Amino acid sequence: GFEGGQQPLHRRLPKFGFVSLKAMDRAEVRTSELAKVEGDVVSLQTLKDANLINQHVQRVKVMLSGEVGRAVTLKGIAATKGARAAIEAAGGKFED
Amino acid sequence: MRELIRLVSSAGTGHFYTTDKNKRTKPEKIEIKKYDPVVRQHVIYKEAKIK
Amino acid sequence: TRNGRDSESKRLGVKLFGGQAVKAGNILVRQRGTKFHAGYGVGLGKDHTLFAKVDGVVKFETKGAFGRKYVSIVAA
Amino acid sequence: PKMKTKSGAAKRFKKTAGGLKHKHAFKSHILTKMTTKRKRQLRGTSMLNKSDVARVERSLRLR
RNA sequence: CAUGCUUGAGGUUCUAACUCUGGUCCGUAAUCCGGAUCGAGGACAGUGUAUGGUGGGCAGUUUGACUGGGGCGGUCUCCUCCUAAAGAGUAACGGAGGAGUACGAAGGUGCGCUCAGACCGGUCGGAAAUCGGUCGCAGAGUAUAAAGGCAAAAGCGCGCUUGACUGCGAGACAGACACGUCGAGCAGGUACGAAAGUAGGUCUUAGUGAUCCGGUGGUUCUGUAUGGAAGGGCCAUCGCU
RNA sequence: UCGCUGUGAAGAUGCAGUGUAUCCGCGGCUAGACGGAAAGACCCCGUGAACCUUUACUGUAGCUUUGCACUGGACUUUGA
RNA sequence: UUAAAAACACAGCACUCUGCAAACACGAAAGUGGACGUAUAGGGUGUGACGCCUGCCCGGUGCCGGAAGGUUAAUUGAUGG
RNA sequence: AACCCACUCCCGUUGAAAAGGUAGGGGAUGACUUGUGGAUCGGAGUGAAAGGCUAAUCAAGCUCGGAGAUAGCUGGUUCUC
RNA sequence: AAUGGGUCAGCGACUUAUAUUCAGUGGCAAGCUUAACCGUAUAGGGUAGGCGUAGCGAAAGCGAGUCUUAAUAGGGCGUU
Ligand SMILES: [Mg+2]
Ligand SMILES: [Mg+2]
Ligand SMILES: [Mg+2]
Ligand SMILES: [Mg+2]
Ligand SMILES: [Mg+2]
Ligand SMILES: [Mg+2]
Ligand SMILES: [Mg+2]
Ligand SMILES: [Mg+2]
Ligand SMILES: [Mg+2]
Ligand SMILES: [Mg+2]
Ligand SMILES: [Mg+2]
Ligand SMILES: [Mg+2]
Ligand SMILES: [Mg+2]
Ligand SMILES: [Mg+2]
Ligand SMILES: [Mg+2]
Ligand SMILES: [Mg+2]
Ligand SMILES: [Mg+2]
Ligand SMILES: [Mg+2]
Ligand SMILES: [Mg+2]
Ligand SMILES: [Mg+2]
Ligand SMILES: [Mg+2]
Ligand SMILES: [Mg+2]
Ligand SMILES: [Mg+2]
Ligand SMILES: [Mg+2]
Ligand SMILES: [Mg+2]
Ligand SMILES: [Mg+2]
Ligand SMILES: [Mg+2]
Ligand SMILES: [Mg+2]
Ligand SMILES: [Mg+2]
Ligand SMILES: [Mg+2]
Ligand SMILES: [Mg+2]
Ligand SMILES: [Mg+2]
Ligand SMILES: [Mg+2]
Ligand SMILES: [Mg+2]
Ligand SMILES: [Mg+2]
Ligand SMILES: [Mg+2]
Ligand SMILES: [Mg+2]
Ligand SMILES: [Mg+2]
Ligand SMILES: [Mg+2]
Ligand SMILES: [Mg+2]
Ligand SMILES: [Mg+2]
Ligand SMILES: [Mg+2]
Ligand SMILES: [Mg+2]
Ligand SMILES: [Mg+2]
Ligand SMILES: [Mg+2]
Ligand SMILES: [Mg+2]
Ligand SMILES: [Mg+2]
Ligand SMILES: [Mg+2]
Ligand SMILES: [Mg+2]
Ligand SMILES: [Mg+2]
Ligand SMILES: [Mg+2]
Ligand SMILES: [Mg+2]
Ligand SMILES: [Mg+2]
Ligand SMILES: [Mg+2]
Ligand SMILES: [Mg+2]
Ligand SMILES: [Mg+2]
Ligand SMILES: [Mg+2]
Ligand SMILES: [Mg+2]
Ligand SMILES: [Mg+2]
Ligand SMILES: [Mg+2]
Ligand SMILES: [Mg+2]
Ligand SMILES: [Mg+2]
Ligand SMILES: [Mg+2]
Ligand SMILES: [Mg+2]
Ligand SMILES: [Mg+2]
Ligand SMILES: [Mg+2]
Ligand SMILES: [Mg+2]
Ligand SMILES: [Mg+2]
Ligand SMILES: [Mg+2]
Ligand SMILES: [Mg+2]
Ligand SMILES: [Mg+2]
Ligand SMILES: [Mg+2]
Ligand SMILES: [Mg+2]
Ligand SMILES: [Mg+2]
Ligand SMILES: [Mg+2]
Ligand SMILES: [Mg+2]
Ligand SMILES: [Mg+2]
Ligand SMILES: [Mg+2]
Ligand SMILES: [Mg+2]
Ligand SMILES: [Mg+2]
Ligand SMILES: [Mg+2]
Ligand SMILES: [Mg+2]
Ligand SMILES: [Mg+2]
Ligand SMILES: [Mg+2]
Ligand SMILES: [Mg+2]
Ligand SMILES: [Mg+2]
Ligand SMILES: [Mg+2]
Ligand SMILES: [Mg+2]
Ligand SMILES: [Mg+2]
Ligand SMILES: [Mg+2]
Ligand SMILES: [Mg+2]
Ligand SMILES: [Mg+2]
Ligand SMILES: [Mg+2]
Ligand SMILES: [Mg+2]
Ligand SMILES: [Mg+2]
Ligand SMILES: [Mg+2]
Ligand SMILES: [Mg+2]
Ligand SMILES: [Mg+2]
Ligand SMILES: [Mg+2]
Ligand SMILES: [Mg+2]
Ligand SMILES: [Mg+2]
Ligand SMILES: [Mg+2]
Ligand SMILES: [Mg+2]
Ligand SMILES: [Mg+2]
Ligand SMILES: [Mg+2]
Ligand SMILES: [Mg+2]
Ligand SMILES: [Mg+2]
Ligand SMILES: [Mg+2]
Repeated sequence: GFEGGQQPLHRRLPKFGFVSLKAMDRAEVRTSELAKVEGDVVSLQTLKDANLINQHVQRVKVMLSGEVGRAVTLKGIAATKGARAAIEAAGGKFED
Repeated sequence: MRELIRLVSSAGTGHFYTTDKNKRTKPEKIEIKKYDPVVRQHVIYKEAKIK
Repeated sequence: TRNGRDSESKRLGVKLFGGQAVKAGNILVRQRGTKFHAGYGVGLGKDHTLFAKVDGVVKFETKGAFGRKYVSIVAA
Repeated sequence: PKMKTKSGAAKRFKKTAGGLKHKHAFKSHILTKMTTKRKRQLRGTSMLNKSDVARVERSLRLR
């Protein structure tokens, strides 16, 4: 970072923003990884039975990336509008 | 020397403009119509204190 | 000595010469005052900058009374 | 041992999939004598210059 | 006003805390030290802790660079001209000058109009006031240096007025970076004008200072068990010869 | 391991041209080998060091002021 | 261990501090010196036998005395938000 | 005279000697010289005061540790195409 | 006529640890890889963790989009 004596970049520009502590317990799951849980139920615990999310995650959201293999049931997991369509398109329900 | 002033909107918003003036020469306040971004109308702004 | 002062250079002059192809928004001349005047398809900035408002070719013609120098955009 | 990131460099530059973000200078005070156009175009976030990336990445311990 | 129970300071006194580098007894065979007892002082002195003053007695340090060697003197940022070799740029303790502002109209628009000077004629003025005529055309003017401009005057006067607007922004010029400069067009709301239209300050180029930190006004953000709040973020703005 | 006049990192035994001159000691003298000795002490530089000064800065020992504690009784003046 | 002097000391002179558990100095302190002394004494400072003398200035900076008034610390906590 | 000192010249300077010698010089009953034993020391002591002396070392001794302090400065950096 | 070397022989200066980035060369591959630790001990187990499969925003959040904005307008970043 030294520049010969001139004011360096890491002291010439302003600091900005704050770090979210609410997003540390968060994870996103692709629709391609839904057909990797044990059987026919995608829950917060079942995702940790596979190795899809860490052990300290409470909130999970499913986004559209890829395509859903089989029909699965999501339990207490949020989904985007596009992801919810493909999940229900492939014979999967979305309860609780 | 010219001193800074604020121009506060007559509407209920907290929007304000900023300029300066010569207090010694013209001692009255300024009443000038300006566009208020919050209400999206031209309203009257009144001089206030910069500090 | 009591003289050692000067100011930074301003990089003025012609930026596009006759026959060159231009786009709208291109700066044509940097000026103090108007050595050149705005012809057809050319605008004037508040510091007398000539800029293009259409696509075409620079012309650089002298015309009219007063013997003025004009910059205009013509078809390519 | 582990490489230590510069604390003040990580408060001014943010990593994205497009590069490194930062805010603009000359926007803290003395704002009355400034044009609105000049203050409007110093408002958002820009990416790091091509010649500046190597120095900043070394400070952040990204290389 | 009287008394009552409290309560800040002042003075005097008493003895019982404390002090004695005062006497005589014992430990003891001892000018130390204890205990006893007389004498003196006395809630003072003195010590702990908190706080103001003084304090080179002592301590850790600072005290710029350029520079026809250093020192002394001068300079250090910005604008204009020459050097600068007819694109841009270009050095010297080279030659010459300015800036660290001004203006709520000195800004916008519609309408209208041309100067300086010379001569002749004309009450006190008389070369130079105001008036009439002819010539003159820019030798005037332009807030502020100099250069480049100025008839659709960019110069001058009058009526209305706030575009010295908010969000942007195709595309460029400059450029190590950080900064800088110009701008058609779109969307909101305006102002002048019958209207086409013009207006995102001023004829242009100087009139300036990063980040950190702190203050003020807003806010679909956050807010350490939970609901709040404090604090933080974002937007606007203030504080550096 | 010669002289001179030029040249040349600018004062040459060693380069150019030229002149002199068999090979090797001993006793003497100090003109040169920018002779030996001591990483110049003068001068400048280093975001070097020590020590000294003071109305440089920031502190501090000592000295001193007051609140609280050790620390009590009575009388009187007096404000609340 | 390149300077023996006009440098230091000196007898004499003056100012100032100190009442004794003295001022002062060495000691985190106990204590010790001063002193088994007591203002004709003790410490510090300057000048430097002797003779004749030592003039003017108290504005600055020190030191000494004053206490009316102004400013002023910890502490306390009326009032407001 | 002894004894203590160190004013001048010369010699010596790889010395007889890391401060001497020959020839002259000063004090020599005193603020004298000297033996033995003891006390005070490193921001400390002692100093008739030269910044002198504290084991041939002094504008802050020596020794061992922090310690391979730091050195934008000198020097050096090893086989072949 | 600037520095260093009297000569010989021996010795004498780009290393190691841990975190990383790029290149070459390999193993697996929408997955890859384990650390401490057990261990029949260079095997095998251990997938806690790390990186990748999605980005934008200061964030809440929304997501092949998202931020700015009154604005499915423009623009920044991202997506085959
Ligand atoms: Mg600087
Ligand atoms: Mg896992
Ligand atoms: Mg120039
Ligand atoms: Mg314009
Ligand atoms: Mg950090
Ligand atoms: Mg930092
Ligand atoms: Mg920093
Ligand atoms: Mg920081
Ligand atoms: Mg600013
Ligand atoms: Mg701000
Ligand atoms: Mg005593
Ligand atoms: Mg007391
Ligand atoms: Mg007391
Ligand atoms: Mg005390
Ligand atoms: Mg001192
Ligand atoms: Mg000192
Ligand atoms: Mg000092
Ligand atoms: Mg230091
Ligand atoms: Mg220093
Ligand atoms: Mg300094
Ligand atoms: Mg200098
Ligand atoms: Mg000079
Ligand atoms: Mg020179
Ligand atoms: Mg010279
Ligand atoms: Mg020169
Ligand atoms: Mg010279
Ligand atoms: Mg040129
Ligand atoms: Mg040229
Ligand atoms: Mg130039
Ligand atoms: Mg040059
Ligand atoms: Mg004008
Ligand atoms: Mg002119
Ligand atoms: Mg007008
Ligand atoms: Mg306006
Ligand atoms: Mg426009
Ligand atoms: Mg409009
Ligand atoms: Mg109209
Ligand atoms: Mg700071
Ligand atoms: Mg809470
Ligand atoms: Mg808040
Ligand atoms: Mg702001
Ligand atoms: Mg010769
Ligand atoms: Mg010669
Ligand atoms: Mg010769
Ligand atoms: Mg040769
Ligand atoms: Mg020769
Ligand atoms: Mg040759
Ligand atoms: Mg011989
Ligand atoms: Mg001889
Ligand atoms: Mg000789
Ligand atoms: Mg010589
Ligand atoms: Mg020599
Ligand atoms: Mg050396
Ligand atoms: Mg040297
Ligand atoms: Mg310096
Ligand atoms: Mg330097
Ligand atoms: Mg000193
Ligand atoms: Mg001081
Ligand atoms: Mg003190
Ligand atoms: Mg006390
Ligand atoms: Mg001597
Ligand atoms: Mg003598
Ligand atoms: Mg002598
Ligand atoms: Mg002496
Ligand atoms: Mg004494
Ligand atoms: Mg006396
Ligand atoms: Mg004395
Ligand atoms: Mg004297
Ligand atoms: Mg004397
Ligand atoms: Mg004397
Ligand atoms: Mg005398
Ligand atoms: Mg006085
Ligand atoms: Mg007086
Ligand atoms: Mg007094
Ligand atoms: Mg002697
Ligand atoms: Mg003799
Ligand atoms: Mg003798
Ligand atoms: Mg004697
Ligand atoms: Mg005697
Ligand atoms: Mg005697
Ligand atoms: Mg004697
Ligand atoms: Mg004796
Ligand atoms: Mg002894
Ligand atoms: Mg001892
Ligand atoms: Mg020492
Ligand atoms: Mg000492
Ligand atoms: Mg002395
Ligand atoms: Mg001494
Ligand atoms: Mg001296
Ligand atoms: Mg020794
Ligand atoms: Mg010695
Ligand atoms: Mg020292
Ligand atoms: Mg260390
Ligand atoms: Mg070393
Ligand atoms: Mg060095
Ligand atoms: Mg250097
Ligand atoms: Mg060298
Ligand atoms: Mg060396
Ligand atoms: Mg030679
Ligand atoms: Mg030499
Ligand atoms: Mg040589
Ligand atoms: Mg050299
Ligand atoms: Mg040599
Ligand atoms: Mg070896
Ligand atoms: Mg690779
Ligand atoms: Mg591979
Ligand atoms: Mg977009
Ligand atoms: Mg894109």
